[PDB]
Amino acid sequence: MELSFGARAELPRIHPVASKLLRLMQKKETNLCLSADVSLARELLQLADALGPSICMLKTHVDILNDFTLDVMKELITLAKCHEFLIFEDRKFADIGNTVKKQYEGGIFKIASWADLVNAHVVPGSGVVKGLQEVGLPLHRGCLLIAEMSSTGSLATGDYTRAAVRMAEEHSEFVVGFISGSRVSMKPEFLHLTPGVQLEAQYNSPQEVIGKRGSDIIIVGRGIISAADRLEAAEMYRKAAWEAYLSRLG
Amino acid sequence: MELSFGARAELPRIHPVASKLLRLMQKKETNLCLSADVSLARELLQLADALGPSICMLKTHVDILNDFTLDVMKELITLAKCHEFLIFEDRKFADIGNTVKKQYEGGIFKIASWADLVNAHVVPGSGVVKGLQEVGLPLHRGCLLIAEMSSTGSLATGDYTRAAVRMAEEHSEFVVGFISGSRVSMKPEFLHLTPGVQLEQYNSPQEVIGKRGSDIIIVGRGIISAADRLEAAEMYRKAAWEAYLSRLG
Ligand SMILES: Nc1ccn([C@@H]2O[C@H](COP(=O)(O)O)[C@@H](O)[C@H]2O)c(=O)n1
Ligand SMILES: Nc1ccn([C@@H]2O[C@H](COP(=O)(O)O)[C@@H](O)[C@H]2O)c(=O)n1
Repeated sequence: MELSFGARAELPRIHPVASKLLRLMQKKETNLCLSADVSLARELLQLADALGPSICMLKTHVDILNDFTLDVMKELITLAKCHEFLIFEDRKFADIGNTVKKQYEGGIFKIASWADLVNAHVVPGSGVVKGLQEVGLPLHRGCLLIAEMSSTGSLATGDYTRAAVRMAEEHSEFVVGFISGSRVSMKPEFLHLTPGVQLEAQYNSPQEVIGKRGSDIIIVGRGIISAADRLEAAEMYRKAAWEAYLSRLG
Repeated sequence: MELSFGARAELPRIHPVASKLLRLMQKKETNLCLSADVSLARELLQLADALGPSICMLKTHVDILNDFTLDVMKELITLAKCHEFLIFEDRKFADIGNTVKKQYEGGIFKIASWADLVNAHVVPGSGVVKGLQEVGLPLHRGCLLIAEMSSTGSLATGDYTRAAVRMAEEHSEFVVGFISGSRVSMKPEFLHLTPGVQLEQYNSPQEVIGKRGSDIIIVGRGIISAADRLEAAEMYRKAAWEAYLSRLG
């Protein structure tokens, strides 16, 4: 029952952020999330500008930017709007209660003011999502739950993954999908994003990740960022990921 | 076979940061960590100065400080040195590889430059600690592993906790203890810090330290939301300390 990204964006219970994301994916023929693992704002903004047309999402780590300012994120928003991609702050929230709300809304970074998407760990319980949602729902933001992990020694068991899915379903007004290695929910309203993606050779190809394992979006860092021609690199990954998606439809 | 903090500070295999902490705990008669959950630097520094003598450790969330600058952390270090407490940045690191290293060492906060201790989740595997250690070892820092959650719906099963302990042992050069609700390791070189503490899921200091074997209580609102924060801090210090004395025998 595979539906296109475009049709999934029209589902009755789709979250507005997921619908926005699915629509630009279909329009631009990209299911590539760029992991912009850089330490200087100038390089972040030049990557966002040049690769913006190739990507559906730019994943940031604002807490490694040596020259972070809110004006930097203002300029990033302008690029996200112009090129049509979402901003995903890969903050991996894990606290609960009023702390996690302030970590999302306040402090120096004011993440919720500029990030369309954030992610959260589910190990402490739904308290992480609940705290974030007290901020994010008012702001029409979305959250991704880290449901699986392939790093060596990961402790996310089958039960851990099931709990993450159930948490997503109970908080579907804020949770819009998962970080995982494969499809973990059969509900088409949720997005699946997968890191550990390589064309060349523990990582897997887009065909494996998007085609066989049913994920929606590939997260790619060094395979693009460390290349000389980052644009051609992004395009290689975009074409691979998109053609894996198309072959899944039939 | 229950040892004093002072005796544990001298154990052959003790980490230098743990030894420093255990020594000042014994000296000052405190096993209280203040959770300084405040959003302005003025309140942070006024609490650190006033409660410094009563605490072994000040737990910070630098990323909720609306007026963070490095000069604020310079003032905090000055107070930590003067009153003799460690700074524990409760960052709950969870990323791996070069990203965690930059999150610990770099960015705006430069955590490793001022935090004696940080904590880390173990769910992604040992990559979190390995990455932190590449920064933290050179800087003589220490790390705490979150071995038990203590929150509703926690997913940390028995096997998860055991894995956290095994990971701490394999990384004893950098990992100095655990965040947990009770003693998770019988090795006295490791420290146990327990959150969720109130005199009245909260547990009492006498339950946490006396019966559950933990070393340090982490207390936020029980102190910070009281009118007289200094008297509240002294109440928690004496409860936790007397609980620790009662188990030595
Ligand atoms: N097995 C993996 C591999 C990469 N990643 C993440 O994917 C992003 C991109 O990593 P690369 O530079 O390896 O492509 C990083 O945030 C990295 O931590 C992951 O979470 N799990
Ligand atoms: N049951 C609890 C209670 C508090 N805590 C921790 O204690 C801090 C808040 O403490 P207070 O409830 O004392 O204000 C947070 O860092 C939180 O993570 C916990 O981990 N589990």
